[PDB]
Amino acid sequence: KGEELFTGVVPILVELDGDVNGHKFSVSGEGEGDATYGKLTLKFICTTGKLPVPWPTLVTTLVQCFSRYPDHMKQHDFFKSAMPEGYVQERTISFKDDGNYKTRAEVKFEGDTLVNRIELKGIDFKEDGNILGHKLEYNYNSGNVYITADKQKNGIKANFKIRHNIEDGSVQLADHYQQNTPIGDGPVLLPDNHYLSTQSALSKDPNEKRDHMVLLEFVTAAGITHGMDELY
Ligand SMILES: [Mg+2]
Repeated sequence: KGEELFTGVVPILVELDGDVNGHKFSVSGEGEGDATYGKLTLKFICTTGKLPVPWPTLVTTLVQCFSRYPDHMKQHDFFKSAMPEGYVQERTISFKDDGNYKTRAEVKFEGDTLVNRIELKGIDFKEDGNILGHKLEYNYNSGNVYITADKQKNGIKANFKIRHNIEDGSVQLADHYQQNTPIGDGPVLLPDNHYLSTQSALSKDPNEKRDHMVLLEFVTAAGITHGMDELY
């Protein structure tokens, strides 16, 4: 099954093409994931020049198959179950009092590398709002991603809120609506309601002159009832 592909360190490639309000840009990322520890280490580079939106607003778009699912809830890991053929991941990201991103990605193996290929379209952003005015801090909050089954499309949906810190002490909300559907025809795991608990750390490469983001993340699945407390 697909979970077998994730028992070790897996190389990752991420490629994004974006248009936000007519600002065209591309990001390329490289690194690896080790789902055993729910761990991602990636460096992203804007290959077209300066990124026209803040790096933190792209973190959710830029591989949920690297979540650590505890053994007792392994039967709820849709993401690995769709591999290697992969899945389509679509989102609408609604920035409160501002514009929205619509994203379409395909996440799949290309040989033994896990690839996330994404098209991002941003519209109706305010020229000097928090996004296009670059008023968001270079940091990121921990949070939960709530997953539910979508049996009609043999997939999942997710609903969650990202809170981006604004440089003035306030918060820019980014409401996320997500739908994933397998690319292949084999059976997948359709989960009970549960969530992914995330933590993310953003940094810079001291030797890198291009516009870039270094990202370290841990993601753990939770929210499924077990009775293992009785064992002890
Ligand atoms: Mg603050």
